Amino acid sequence: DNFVIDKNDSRKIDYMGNIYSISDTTVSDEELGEYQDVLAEVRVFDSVSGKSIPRSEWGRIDKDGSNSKQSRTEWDYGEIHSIRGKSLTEAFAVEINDDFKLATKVGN
Repeated sequence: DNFVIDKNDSRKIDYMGNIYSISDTTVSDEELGEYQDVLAEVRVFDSVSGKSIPRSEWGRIDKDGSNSKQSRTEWDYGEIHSIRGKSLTEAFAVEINDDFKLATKVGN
């Protein structure tokens, strides 16, 4: 219908009621197709599991909590583009941190 980031996961996309997650795959222009949709939001999560962090923690981490086993990731919602020889329903490309990354359907 329209690309929506999962309310529970800043690393997932809720599109057509289907669920697509982004690992880390650099998508070159030769594999990239054409422009699909434009984004304009940013989120922060702990990449270990994908736990979204609130905007109140985006600056004030913790002063004693020892985040030594918590690895935040700040992903900027970049525009979406298609992939040559692949449907959006299986896999597509998303501009993440100015780098187009491959997202693949997942069931969670």
